[PDB]
Amino acid sequence: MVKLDRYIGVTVFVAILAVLGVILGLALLFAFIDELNDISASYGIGDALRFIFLTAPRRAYDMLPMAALIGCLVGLGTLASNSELTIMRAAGVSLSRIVWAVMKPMLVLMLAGILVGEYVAPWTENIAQSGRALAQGGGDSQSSKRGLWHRQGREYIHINAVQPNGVLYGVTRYRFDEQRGLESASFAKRARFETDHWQLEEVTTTLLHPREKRSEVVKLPTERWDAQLSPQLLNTVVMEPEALSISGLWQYIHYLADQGLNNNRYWLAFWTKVLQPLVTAALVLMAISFIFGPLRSVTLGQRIFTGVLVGFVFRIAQDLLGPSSLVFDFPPLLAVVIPASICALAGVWLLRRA
Amino acid sequence: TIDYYAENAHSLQYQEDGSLDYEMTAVKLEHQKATDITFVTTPDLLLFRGNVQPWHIQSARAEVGPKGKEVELIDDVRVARTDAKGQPSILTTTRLTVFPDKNYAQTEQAVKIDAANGVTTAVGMKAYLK
Amino acid sequence: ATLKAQHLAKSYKGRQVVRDVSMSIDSGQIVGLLGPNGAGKTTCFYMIVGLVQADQGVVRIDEQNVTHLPMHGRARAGIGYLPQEASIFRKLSVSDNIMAILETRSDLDRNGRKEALEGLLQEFHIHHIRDNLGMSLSGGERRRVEIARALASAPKFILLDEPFAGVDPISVGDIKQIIHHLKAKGIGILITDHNVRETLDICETAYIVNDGQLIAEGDAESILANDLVKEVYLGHEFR
Amino acid sequence: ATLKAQHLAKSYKGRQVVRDVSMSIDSGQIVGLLGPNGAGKTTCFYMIVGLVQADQGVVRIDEQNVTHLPMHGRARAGIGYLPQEASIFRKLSVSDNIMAILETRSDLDRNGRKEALEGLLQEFHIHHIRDNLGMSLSGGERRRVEIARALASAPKFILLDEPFAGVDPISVGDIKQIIHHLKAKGIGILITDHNVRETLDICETAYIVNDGQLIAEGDAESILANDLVKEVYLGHEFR
Amino acid sequence: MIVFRYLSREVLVTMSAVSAVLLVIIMSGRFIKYLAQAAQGLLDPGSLFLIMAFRIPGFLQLILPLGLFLGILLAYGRLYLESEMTVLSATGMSQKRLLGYTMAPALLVAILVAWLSLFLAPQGINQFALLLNKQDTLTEFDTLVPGRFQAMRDGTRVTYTEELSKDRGELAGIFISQKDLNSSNQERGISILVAEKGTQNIQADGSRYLILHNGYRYDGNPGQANYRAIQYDTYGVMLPKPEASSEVSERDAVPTADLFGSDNPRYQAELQWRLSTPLLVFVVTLLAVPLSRVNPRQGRFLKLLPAILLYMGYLALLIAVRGQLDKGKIPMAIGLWWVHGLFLAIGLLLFYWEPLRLKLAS
Repeated sequence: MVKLDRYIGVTVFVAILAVLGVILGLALLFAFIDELNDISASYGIGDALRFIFLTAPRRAYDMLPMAALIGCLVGLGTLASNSELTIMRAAGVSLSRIVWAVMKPMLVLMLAGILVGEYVAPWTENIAQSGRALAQGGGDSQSSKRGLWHRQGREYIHINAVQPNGVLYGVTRYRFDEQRGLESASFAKRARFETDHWQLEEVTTTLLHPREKRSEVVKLPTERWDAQLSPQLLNTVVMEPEALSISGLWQYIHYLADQGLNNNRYWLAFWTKVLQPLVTAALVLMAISFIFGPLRSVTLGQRIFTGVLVGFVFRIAQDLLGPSSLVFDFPPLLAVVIPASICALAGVWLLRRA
Repeated sequence: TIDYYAENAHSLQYQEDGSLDYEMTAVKLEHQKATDITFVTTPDLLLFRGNVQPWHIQSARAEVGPKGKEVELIDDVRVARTDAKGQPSILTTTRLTVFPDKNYAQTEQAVKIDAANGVTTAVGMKAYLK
Repeated sequence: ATLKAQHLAKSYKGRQVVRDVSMSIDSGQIVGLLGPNGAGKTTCFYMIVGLVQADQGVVRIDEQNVTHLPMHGRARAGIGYLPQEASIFRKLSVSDNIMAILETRSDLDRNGRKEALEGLLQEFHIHHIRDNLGMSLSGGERRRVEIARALASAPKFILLDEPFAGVDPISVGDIKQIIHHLKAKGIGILITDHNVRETLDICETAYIVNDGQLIAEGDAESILANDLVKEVYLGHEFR
Repeated sequence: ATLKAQHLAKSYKGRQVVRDVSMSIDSGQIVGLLGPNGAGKTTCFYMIVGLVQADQGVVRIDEQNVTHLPMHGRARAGIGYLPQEASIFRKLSVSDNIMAILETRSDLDRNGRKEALEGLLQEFHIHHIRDNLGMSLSGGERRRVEIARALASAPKFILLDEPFAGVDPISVGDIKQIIHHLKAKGIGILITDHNVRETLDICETAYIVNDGQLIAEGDAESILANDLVKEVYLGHEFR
Repeated sequence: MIVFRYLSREVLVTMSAVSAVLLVIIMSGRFIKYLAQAAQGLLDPGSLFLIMAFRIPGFLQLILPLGLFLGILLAYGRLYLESEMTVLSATGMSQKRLLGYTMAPALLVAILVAWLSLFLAPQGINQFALLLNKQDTLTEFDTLVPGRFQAMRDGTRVTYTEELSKDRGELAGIFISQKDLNSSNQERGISILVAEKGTQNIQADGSRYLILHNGYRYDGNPGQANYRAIQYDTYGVMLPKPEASSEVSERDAVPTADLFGSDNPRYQAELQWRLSTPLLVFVVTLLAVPLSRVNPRQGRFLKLLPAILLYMGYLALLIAVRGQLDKGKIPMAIGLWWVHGLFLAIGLLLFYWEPLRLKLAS
């Protein structure tokens, strides 16, 4: 069997590509409209367009399963409602063969999707986030949301922006005393990680000697300070848990497990990143089962409507199960497995119902 | 509602130049958020650089307006000024409202400014600091 | 080879549709299924095809019980089907339309597949339209292509639903010619249609059903002359 | 009053469907519009109804140019219509099914409305099913209720659409009798469908269109005897 | 008259079903957005039920016009598909008659949404805030990881402690940082609080009371030398209501009684926004009927997503215009009615397309 497999695969692949394109267009439009509220005469509209365009691949990978579901629905529906699946079945071809014929381009698709995600997506996400943080955080002591707080010893450190060149932007540190009386307050625009130690550029510290003596301010272009934080950790911590590579997630999970800090969120992120082929296959099987059952000879608009409704239901369910695992100590892998398991069970039941 | 309530309240406010404009000392400090008017009872207020003359303030009842709009001192407030008379000579003030912007110590009530050692009493009181 | 549907019956959501209907179709015989739209003619036809499962009764093709077998199992057994609506492959050419079905057969080899392609293409006079795509193809040529596609599977029996419905009287002659040619090879054909006259003309024996049980059977002349069928479904005015 | 259609034409995407087709239907006679499916028979019927706006030509009922007028304007002018599919009000009683249309008639009081409802209820022998819901009716009662509603609209001509499409031979007589009653009332009727025999039997005059032009017209016997329609539409073997 | 009741009943039933489904979906989405925060560091699971039960009326307000829209679309598409609408139009009723019939369910929905906008929703949100503050308790003091930095109100407030007692209060050294916006930091600088132990008290007389064992307050620009340092043993904290600020603005719970009389441009914009929903319902009803004409080729559900996106665009444009209005950039005389006029013009052109084309056909 050659020609029928090629026909079915080409039809489903083209339909899914069109659905993915439309979904990406809508998602980009909605993200841009929501994000346009942050213009501040220092972060221009062109910068917002760049950020949206550079972050597009991440949401493409994010919305790939629903796009595959909807595209497989409509495409197979076109062939069925047109009365050709009946002919293919009455020729001797079994339902399993049709399912495998649909699965083969789907195999290609999830292979490609896992590849593009795990390799490209963190890179573009890092570029976009670094650009946005650079655009926003070039302000004052602390004037940006995309910043980080950290404490070492009795010195309190804040960063306005972190860049992929190890160049922290807008760092401020307050040094205190055992009695916790303020002694110095500093702020430097830029900070560079030399191999031996961190280095500053054009610090603007001030000195407040504890007694009533003269309060002075001292400026040094290249003050030096030492800490334990590293840029390799810096780029990982600022990024969202949904944006790192699979290998990066694994390494950071091991790093957190080494020192005992809880890492359930990154466990859930790893589980939803790795198990993407399983959820995609379950959803596509459910779509195939719908096409062969109630959605036999209905209009294409009805197919699209029920597809988007089911996709919204599935996304809402799996988003509810995410934080619920953290709240109720519920093992994270279950939160990914259950919606897919329910979907696959319903699909196989309706397929067995013929 | 009392937003902030402190015991043994000591304030050290270094001015932009580096010399403390004023340094609040008090047994207690109180603040309200619903109205940012603040009550400070039983303080010992010291303003060495707030005025050219060293200033010692001993208030039985005191009150400070929102954002430092106004300073209300009640119940025979003793304020010290240093003219050629070097002694602080805490000066009794029954009730007054001091504008921190120009140190305009407007008086809401008749004030009997009497030196601790000598007699400098004045009947009535009219406030023109500007 | 004979197809025997014995004691077929089925009860739908609230009311039974078919009760104890029996049909025997032989290889080389045309049999028509006729009856009121309310009666279970379409339901029984779909049981014989296998689209709807039957609650009771056995269907066997040459001593092989195919009741449990699904539609693909029945198709591999030898039963064929054509739907009333257009069923051509739109984006695929006619030659590809026949070749896709030819690839399904396990017995035939590459040389055999090509030879069978050429034989069916020349046989039904669809040689001139091999390159043309299915969508642009006309209605009559579409019916010829569908018939050739069904025949490419080498079915022991082929079942037609509403073949004469919605067809101009000049083309029903071509339809009967194609039916006769399918007869010539030995394949038995079962026809269900709304148009009484053309079927009672074409098929040798007709089965008339009502209330889920057959009421009359025999040749067309005996079908016309029977009083029960005239009272209920034919009418006194007909013929 | 006569519904007169002159020099109608239509052009689709890049192809003209109908060229210079003229018709005349007069009150008190039945006229059949027949033709090949590919030809502009359905196009002429629809552009007479008003579903599709004619590109050229004038359609006129008693010296009123009703081409530009919408469907509601045509209905107010005197043209009725009955769709092919079921058009009975599902969740409405039969008596209410007729009253909903009777109420829109301006020239009637409440007493006259009740009297007209009773007369229409009694006329078509649908008196006893007045309380049953619209969905519950079978085929024949549904058709009778539809025609009674169309009469309740008080039209001057009713344009039937495929009355004998998928209808049992016994139930055809009821439709024929109802059309005879409508004609006897004084309402001209135009009929178009694929089943040639019955429309040729009932209609007084038949209009045949092919390639978007009126190839032949006349009484049924003349349509049967004409050479061109037999060659291209009817077939030599026909009749 | 009978057809009026028939159509009204179908529209009302379909609108009820669509409204129920949409309300379920929106409530679920808000539940995700709320449960994320409640999971990470803040809020308590016990108060979510009250929050949703008090926030529902606004969602019902924003949903009901859209629910009527689709209802109209689905019901009239179903009528067209089964040929009821054709046999109706084949009797003498026109699309103007359709609009006249449909206005009554539209009027009922307009009455309901007007009630929700004017009285129920502001009262609901006022009760939301007050009852939240009264009974609902917070967990920023109850549950913390000591080494973990806690940020409040996004970047404005950051709280950190060395160690927190599980029994709450009697903590270790605390680091409290607040950077108020609206040039308040420009006036003085950044205020930071440091204490030795601190004590948290929950009660009815005071919402949340924090008493330090020994503490300090330093306030001044990090680079500039002007500082204010306050030294003490005890200190206070009072009326902490983080969520209610993020949930709704102060203008949202303002009753409509004093809203129109006031001269604040924000309140004037809010008044126009609250009165926008009934005219929005009417415009949606006007532009819905012509769009319901569907042939069986394209089915019934084909043109539901375009309607959804059109309504979302309408709402977004309304929100943007209201924002520019309360900012004062847009003149108040023109106000908010111009977008409604534009959408009404679009709907009118859509409704009169066929008669205008026929007139152009001479």
